[PDB]
Amino acid sequence: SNAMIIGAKKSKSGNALLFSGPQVGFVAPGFLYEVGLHSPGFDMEGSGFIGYPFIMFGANQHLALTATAGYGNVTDIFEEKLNPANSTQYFYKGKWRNMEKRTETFIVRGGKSKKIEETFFHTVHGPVISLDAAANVAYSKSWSFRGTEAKSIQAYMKANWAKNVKEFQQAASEFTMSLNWYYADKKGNIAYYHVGKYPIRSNQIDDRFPTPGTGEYEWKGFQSFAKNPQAINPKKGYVVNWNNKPSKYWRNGEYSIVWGKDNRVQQFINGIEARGKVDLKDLNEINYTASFAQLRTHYFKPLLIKTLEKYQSENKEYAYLVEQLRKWNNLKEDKNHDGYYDAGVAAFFDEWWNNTHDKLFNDSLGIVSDLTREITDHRMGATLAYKVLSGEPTNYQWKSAAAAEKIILESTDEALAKLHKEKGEEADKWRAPIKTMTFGAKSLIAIPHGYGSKTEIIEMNRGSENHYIEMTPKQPEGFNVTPPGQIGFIHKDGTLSEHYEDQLSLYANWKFKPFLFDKKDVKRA
Amino acid sequence: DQKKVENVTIIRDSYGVPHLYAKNKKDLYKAYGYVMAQDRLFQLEMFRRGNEGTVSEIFGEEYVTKDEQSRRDGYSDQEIQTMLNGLDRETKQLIEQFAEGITAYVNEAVKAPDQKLSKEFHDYGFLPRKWKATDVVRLYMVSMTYFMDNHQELKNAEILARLERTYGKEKAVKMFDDLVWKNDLEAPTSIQPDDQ
Ligand SMILES: [Ca+2]
Ligand SMILES: [Ca+2]
Repeated sequence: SNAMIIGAKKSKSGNALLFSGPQVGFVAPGFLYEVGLHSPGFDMEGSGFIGYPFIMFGANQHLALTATAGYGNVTDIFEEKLNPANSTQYFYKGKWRNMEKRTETFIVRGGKSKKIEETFFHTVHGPVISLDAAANVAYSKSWSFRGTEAKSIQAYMKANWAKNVKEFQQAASEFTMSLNWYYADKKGNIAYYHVGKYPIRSNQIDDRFPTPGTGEYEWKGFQSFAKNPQAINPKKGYVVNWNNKPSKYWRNGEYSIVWGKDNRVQQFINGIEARGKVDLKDLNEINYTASFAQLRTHYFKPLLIKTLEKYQSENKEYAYLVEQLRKWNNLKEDKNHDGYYDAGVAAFFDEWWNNTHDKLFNDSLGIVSDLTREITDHRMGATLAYKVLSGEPTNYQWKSAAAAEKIILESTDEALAKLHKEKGEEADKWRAPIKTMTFGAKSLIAIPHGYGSKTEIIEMNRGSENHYIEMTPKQPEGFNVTPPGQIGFIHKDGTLSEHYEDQLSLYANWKFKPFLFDKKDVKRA
Repeated sequence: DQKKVENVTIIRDSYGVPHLYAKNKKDLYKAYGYVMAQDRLFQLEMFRRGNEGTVSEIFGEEYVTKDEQSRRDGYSDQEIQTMLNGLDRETKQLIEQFAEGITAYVNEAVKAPDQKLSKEFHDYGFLPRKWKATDVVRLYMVSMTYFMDNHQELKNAEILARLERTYGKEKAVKMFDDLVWKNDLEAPTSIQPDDQ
């Protein structure tokens, strides 16, 4: 998910701006539900996740809000020491303790119905999620928000009812799960909060690994909200986020793999810093760039170019590749909708990267790549690969500088050889067919909730909805899109609601509908 | 079009988005649940089944292990009710009103099923059940917890152990520190420390 908030000094109009882009996948019916809510002293328009009695992306009379997943450290796994005589007992604070036991029945549709029974266990730390019987260990899972999910619902409802920074910040302080919250108001203020209840951990443990559950390494309460990363009206004049790190010294234990030097939020940083004052049209251009960028270009294309230039006197193919790489705008886009990405050299670069990643790590991590490929080739960045290829300090010496340069060159020669064999020598012949997607029947909760849609759209690294909001003195104004459509109803006879997928064309074509707030405008929409 | 459900005016715009005009929050949040159910009842039903671990009743053995994980890590109705009982009384009442609105549509749909129950209910041969406020909390938990819940600590222990047994501890520790770092001080941040 991505987000931007723009303060009054960085906005062309002098009004604070907000941009939302939650990434929750693409399904039909959609993951989001758009609504307008109006009662005395409470007027709000926007969307929330399906089933939520509150708006998460949108604006009330006074403020606009959005959110991105925090990736803060709110889950810890405890390694329970089991009694070798009784595997339902674990050692905790000096004595054997009994696990809580629960029998659950599952009715399974054949075919007729079957009845399955399973037993589930709880320790003082939480549910037992895994067993290492060979080590006489059970793993239990502690959530910092266990039992406070309803308090988080209440905090979001209070954010909807809030009228100013103080009230919004009070709601933020009550939210117990790990999110980033973003705020913009009609007075020009912006604010950022990394919300959640973060535990005070033992200083004797490495928080990248499970904690021993014997009682000496328990959480010691939660830190005050004032210690959560947060800022009102930051000096830079704006905040951008694409699930990246909140602040320099904020840690998230086992999931640090998402907060490295190479991070996809660079696309938003680059776009804001390339501009002076901005408007909503500028924010949309930045979303477009982020949505189509080949994210490895930011750090890896300069490295590739520099390497090829050292040898273009030897290899006559390298000067051509350098020219094509330099002119390429780093996007995989299809502006003419002809079904092929517009830059042929992007196909080369994709294959170069795949070859390079494999050569970098196959001979050391190949044997663990079932766990490490998702780290070293992560969708948010490839920090370790960049450090190895650029010669920057690492704890392990993965490759000498000479070996790293040979990898870059060999990956180039292999990618070019394959393209020359199968397509030809001119980059225009290398253009790859676009990847497409549909709004399907199964969301991230991994169960079917409908029948989906067969309409194919180009893949975009983009929010599942977008709001663009300007907090003008009169009211929030702007535009948005909430694909595939508002209404998920399919009649028994097969007739789809007229509003089942009538926003897919808007989404696919970078068009939007007006953000409605004034009742006089609502009646004429 | 403009319509009146009880004491709440519902204006649906050209994209079908409902705009609710109520005289108080109790009426508003009932209408909120009602229009959501009008538009999305089968989706709400299945999301709730996801959290309860009862999808396999509809879609079969392929979802049994998912149902088992959901019940393993989830809460009983009584536990969720205890959560609701700890909220501000007005907030709890509005969540109850939201569930009453969903239920109002369920009751309307089951009485006129051929016109108001969506095709998926007919094809899969079952009826939607009525809702309580605990079910609204289940809708929240089924999606929001996904973004909070992970077992990477266990993956990391396995990475380190598998590296150790092949490369030895000293080299495995250095490799792991490059894979899963303690703090990359060069990672781009949304705010600077002076802004706190
Ligand atoms: Ca943890
Ligand atoms: Ca094209």
